[PDB]
Amino acid sequence: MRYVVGHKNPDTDSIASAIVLAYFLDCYPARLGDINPETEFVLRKFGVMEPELIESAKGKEIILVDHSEKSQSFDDLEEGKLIAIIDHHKVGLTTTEPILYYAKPVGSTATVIAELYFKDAIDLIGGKKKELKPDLAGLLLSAIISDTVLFKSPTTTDLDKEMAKKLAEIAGISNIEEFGMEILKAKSVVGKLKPEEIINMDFKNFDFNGKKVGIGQVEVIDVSEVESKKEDIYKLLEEKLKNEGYDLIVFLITDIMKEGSEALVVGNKEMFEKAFVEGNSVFLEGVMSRKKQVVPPLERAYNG
Amino acid sequence: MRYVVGHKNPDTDSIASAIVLAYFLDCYPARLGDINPETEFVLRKFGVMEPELIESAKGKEIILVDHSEKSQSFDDLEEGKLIAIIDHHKVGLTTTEPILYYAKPVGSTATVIAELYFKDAIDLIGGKKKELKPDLAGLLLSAIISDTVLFKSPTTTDLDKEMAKKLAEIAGISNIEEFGMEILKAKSVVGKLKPEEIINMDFKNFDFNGKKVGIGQVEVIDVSEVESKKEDIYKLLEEKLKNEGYDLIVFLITDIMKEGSEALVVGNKEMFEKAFNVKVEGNSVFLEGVMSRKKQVVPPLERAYNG
Ligand SMILES: [Mn+2]
Ligand SMILES: [Mn+2]
Ligand SMILES: [Mn+2]
Ligand SMILES: [Mn+2]
Repeated sequence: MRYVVGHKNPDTDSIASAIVLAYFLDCYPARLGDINPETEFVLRKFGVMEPELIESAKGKEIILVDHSEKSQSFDDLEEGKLIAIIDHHKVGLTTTEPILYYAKPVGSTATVIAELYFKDAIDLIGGKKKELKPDLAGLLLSAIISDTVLFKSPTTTDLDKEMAKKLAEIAGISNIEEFGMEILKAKSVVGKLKPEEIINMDFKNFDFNGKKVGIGQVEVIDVSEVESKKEDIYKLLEEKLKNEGYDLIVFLITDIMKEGSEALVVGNKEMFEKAFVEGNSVFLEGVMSRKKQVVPPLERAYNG
Repeated sequence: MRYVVGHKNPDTDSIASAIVLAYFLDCYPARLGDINPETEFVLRKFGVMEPELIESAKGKEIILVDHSEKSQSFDDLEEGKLIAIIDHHKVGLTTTEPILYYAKPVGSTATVIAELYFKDAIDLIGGKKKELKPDLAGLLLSAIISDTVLFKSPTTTDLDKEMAKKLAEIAGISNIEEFGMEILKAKSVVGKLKPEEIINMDFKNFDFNGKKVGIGQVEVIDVSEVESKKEDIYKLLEEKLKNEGYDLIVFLITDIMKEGSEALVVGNKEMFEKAFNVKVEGNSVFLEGVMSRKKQVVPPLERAYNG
């Protein structure tokens, strides 16, 4: 009756935070979509099973992790009962009743959970005060690394590193740098998938001043792979744009090594141009984080 | 600079939480409105000075306590630098960037702060591990009692009681029940005030799916005097409705002993009747067991509006 769920097109933070929190809250973990390769890698590595799929909150109690935007959560959230939101994004969700809300401007939701655990404050968000086994500690570690892109992303903070170090200990990972590289590789395999799989792997929806806007992403070590599919990708996006009523779609081809992204712009390029473009896209040096470096200047332009 | 501020038409929770958190965060305490009789009583009691009054957030770093609603905060909140929100109400504010946000559905903001304090985790929200002196412990205590209406309100949780007992110990308050009776008599004096004062003393404004709704409230031990002003109060609420463009206004005459509220309904009566599965006879209705605005009135009403 009570579930912990991350956002649609869940990433590692959403799956790991849901699983670990469900453990401390003594309820059910779940996912609002399929898990990507990087997550499949981690769950398999630490021996944790994939959470059950959930698509409707109707008649259920829900704890949301890693997001606060209706567009990224249940469509029928109102028909269920929101219990809590543990996140690290800007406040985007409004509620009708008091809920347990805990957000911090850090690198991942796992970082937030972990800090509460080591600080002996898990009970502050309903946690039962149980031990954090190495398998779960491995999930949280992977979430931090996944979310911060091995501490290279500008959303990375001191708390993120400090927590990674501690979790790495309980998890038994001696070389975070190397384990992290393994994670960055699993993240990269997305490039070998079909264009449709690539776009729907990590796409997020936003509502900037009434205009539906989507921002997808791909994070690879070597962009060569995705670039050969770029044309087909950009094509499927133009279709998605018109067929699903988007006013704009930004697709980030993030090069992990150059720490910058090629931003494919679909739809209202004017707004994009006003927010930050020769033809297909443009490269944005140093841009890696959607939430930190792309959503803000974009929302600022739609309601300004 | 950095300020910790409560909401417009401040109650004791808003004042105490602003002062105490400011003390822990080492910044300036402040208020968005005038202090009510109950708070004046509580402040004088623990020898604590009244927080400075401010009105504009422009150029200020803000930390909001006890509220998450634009229409209850600075008119220019946006022009300020929102640092954090420590509350116990529903989420009503969206932010432009990640922020420290900590809200628990307990009886008061004071409860949240105290729980962080005793767990030695005040640093989780920026605290500086300072010691809670008896005077400030007394304010938190007063805030809890005030917000829960002496643990009578359904927002009251075990945490609220647990925290109250520990705070009473520090503040040197041997009998919480007796002190609470005083606080309850303090809320009641509002009933003695003129209609206009009773209306503005604890009026909250909201945005429900684009609609401007107002929910005021008065809590008394003997409602008879407020009832003798009910008529005049209603007229004023009718004027407030059309002049300030409210889609709906509800004023709760809360009977502390019967633990219920007589709701005065102005404007969109239909939406109200829908919200509470009850048709209104006249311009008001008594809601049995209803004492909490945030837990019993806002939820069904905002759900009706956007639903
Ligand atoms: Mn995520
Ligand atoms: Mn995350
Ligand atoms: Mn208040
Ligand atoms: Mn309060």
